[PDB]
Amino acid sequence: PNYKLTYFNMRGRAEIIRYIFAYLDIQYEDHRIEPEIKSTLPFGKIPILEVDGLTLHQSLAIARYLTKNTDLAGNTEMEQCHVDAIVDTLDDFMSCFPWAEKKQDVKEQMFNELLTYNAPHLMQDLDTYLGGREWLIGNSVTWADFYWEICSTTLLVFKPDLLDNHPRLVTLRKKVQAIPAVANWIKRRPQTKL
Amino acid sequence: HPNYKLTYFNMRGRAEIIRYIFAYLDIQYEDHRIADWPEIKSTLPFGKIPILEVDGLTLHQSLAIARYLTKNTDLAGNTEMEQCHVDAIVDTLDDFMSCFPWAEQDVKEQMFNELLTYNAPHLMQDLDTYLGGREWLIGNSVTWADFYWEICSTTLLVFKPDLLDNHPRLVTLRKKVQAIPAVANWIKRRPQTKL
Ligand SMILES: O=C(NCCN1CCOCC1)c1ccc(-c2nccc3ccccc23)cc1
Ligand SMILES: O=C(NCCN1CCOCC1)c1ccc(-c2nccc3ccccc23)cc1
Ligand SMILES: N[C@@H](CCC(=O)N[C@@H](CS(=O)O)C(=O)NCC(=O)O)C(=O)O
Ligand SMILES: N[C@@H](CCC(=O)N[C@@H](CS(=O)O)C(=O)NCC(=O)O)C(=O)O
Ligand SMILES: [Mg+2]
Repeated sequence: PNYKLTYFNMRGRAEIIRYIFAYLDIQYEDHRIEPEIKSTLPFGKIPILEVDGLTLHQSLAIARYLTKNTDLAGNTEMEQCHVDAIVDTLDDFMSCFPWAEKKQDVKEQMFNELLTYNAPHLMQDLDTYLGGREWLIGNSVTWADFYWEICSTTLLVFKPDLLDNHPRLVTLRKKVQAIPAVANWIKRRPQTKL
Repeated sequence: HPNYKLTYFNMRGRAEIIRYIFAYLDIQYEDHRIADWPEIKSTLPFGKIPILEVDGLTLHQSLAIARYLTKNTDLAGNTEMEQCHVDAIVDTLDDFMSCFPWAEQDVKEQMFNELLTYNAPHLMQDLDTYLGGREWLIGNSVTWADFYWEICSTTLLVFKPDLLDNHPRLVTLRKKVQAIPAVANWIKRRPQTKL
């Protein structure tokens, strides 16, 4: 099928979809914008993915759709549940940040609270969850591992010492970044802050 | 057929979608409604509820759990594409409901008022538009997105009674969900809580 991804010029919520296309070697149009386009969207939000003239929305709904019946999905139905659960736990936390807050003091207080109080607890929980295992779910890479690497990359921009106590979580990031298709995308993609 | 123990507070909240699914599929489960929380919280991999214990193995994330329980059932969506549509509608609803500062007074009251007055009507319009005159939100039969629509809108109605005054078709969909026999049976029997 013809795939057209529409999002801002940034990694953000589209990047999980971009990793998935890269890994599965699926050609797509990576359409990066830039008030007018917002009025055309089903729920006024991006990313959207057009699939042969059908408009899909919700980054994780799309990500899950693209990984159905592929090696990035969980190998069992319970593994798929763990994959979904880890992704929503990550998405929940990232969604707490006031990305679009215009008041700079309010934004700084909230980012700081989340990074200094909430984030370390989540890192601890993820590290204990991973234990000594190779990937987050099962015996091979899933799109949960991709999403960990994507979210932690952005968190590290704001809190460089985030993973100083979690070398196993750093090792996982590096393993995702070492996957040939992912490594190639990381080196060729537009360099944006977020 | 596994042993299911659902752990949550004594309320509909985020556990209710799971309770609807168990009801519709006629699955026996322990509805564990919890002073007890500090101890229980300390045993959970991610410290949040709901969790679902499946033969003693702890699953978390209400929608991950709901999706798991609906796999290979008539609630999932009839194709891979419909399954995407179902997931997208559920996340759009969850996104909005998760904006509310449930655990935050004054600032809490202000944010509720803003969300309900300024944002909710926009979302209702978009949902009505998406429904597009059809009987159900995705495809030709009920999915767990319809269940979630009914659950989320029930709670929004507690705070904003006029939520659907401009959307008769959304009221009709709620009533259709509420009339599904297993759902109707659960609605009449469940503990009565505000939220
Ligand atoms: O900066 C973000 N959004 C504002 C977009 N803008 C475009 C340019 O002009 C106006 C501002 C933003 C959004 C999303 C995320 C993000 N990244 C990775 C993962 C995420 C997961 C959930 C929620 C947000 C996530 C990070 C930053
Ligand atoms: O009030 C809520 N949660 C705090 C419950 N408490 C624990 C300690 O005892 C008293 C207070 C709450 C949480 C969740 C929802 C909720 N309902 C339906 C759907 C929802 C979807 C997303 C997020 C929240 C949702 C509504 C209310
Ligand atoms: N859970 C959904 C949220 C999308 C979203 O809110 N996107 C932002 C843009 S950016 O913060 O990713 C959005 O659409 N904001 C409103 C706007 O910019 O008009 C998803 O993952 O697709
Ligand atoms: N996206 C997740 C959110 C779970 C959550 O934050 N749960 C709250 C309770 S609330 O639903 O009444 C929670 O467990 N908070 C931590 C606490 O209360 O200590 C889900 O849907 O399962
Ligand atoms: Mg979510």
